[PDB]
Amino acid sequence: PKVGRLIYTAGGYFRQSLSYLEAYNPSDGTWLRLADLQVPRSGLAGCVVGGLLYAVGGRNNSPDGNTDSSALDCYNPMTNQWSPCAPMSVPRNRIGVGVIDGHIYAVGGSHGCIHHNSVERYEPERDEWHLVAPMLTRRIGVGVAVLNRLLYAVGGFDGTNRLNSAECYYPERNEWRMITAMNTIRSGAGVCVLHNCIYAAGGYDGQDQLNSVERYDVETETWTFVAPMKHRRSALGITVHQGRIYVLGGYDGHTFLDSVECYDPDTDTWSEVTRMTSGRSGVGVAVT
Repeated sequence: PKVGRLIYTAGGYFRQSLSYLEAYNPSDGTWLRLADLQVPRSGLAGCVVGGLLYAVGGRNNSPDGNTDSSALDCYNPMTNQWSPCAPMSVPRNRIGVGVIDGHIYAVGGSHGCIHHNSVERYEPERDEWHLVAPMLTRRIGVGVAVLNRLLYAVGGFDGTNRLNSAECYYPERNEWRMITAMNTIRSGAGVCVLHNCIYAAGGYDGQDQLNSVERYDVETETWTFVAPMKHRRSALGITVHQGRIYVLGGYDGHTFLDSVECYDPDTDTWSEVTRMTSGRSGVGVAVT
């Protein structure tokens, strides 16, 4: 059943880090502006747990300085209010996040020149972070998705090398394992899950911004290309709404995009469905 869920986009970057929170309704094509983040943020990740939107990590980059963020803030759509939560152990710009069993996992990212392999877990009921097992690889500009209580960390930059590698976290055992590498090197890709596949859309391969899209089928253990996006983009937002993938904004090597594209796996096609109210990259996105 279609019940009126919306795509939320928080923060982002255009000329400086942004404070915007806006919601898109794919049913009628409208955008609604909501309460601003208290502190501007770009390079953050968004997620939803128990009806609440969380904005995790990122950075505030502007003429008033460049500072990485360890912040966790939570937005309640029912009250249109933001609330601070406990901060992470370390700042994490260009972080990846995923949710397992009602907990938020914060993965990788950077603090100054430090490229984290560390991972930590937030428990909303206790408003507490706890360190878990680190990744095998340091990854900033990493993408994360969860399928059947396993968490995948995909691509990124380790401080020296830009990565086509990916790895999987097994939460009950608290361990990481490398999986099949992607066909393409990608930092700053959009990573999500749809059906039995983990998608990696766009990103930066060290030369160009990418419009290619590939997916890892967790059963057959292959990465296969699907149809490419209309626009090359890195530092895009990505999410899934009613069985389709949406990509929001990003940087194409020239412009900070307002384009939103939508992927239908049944026809293997992308279409432009709307424009954001202003172009931006480095947003956190989620659906509730």
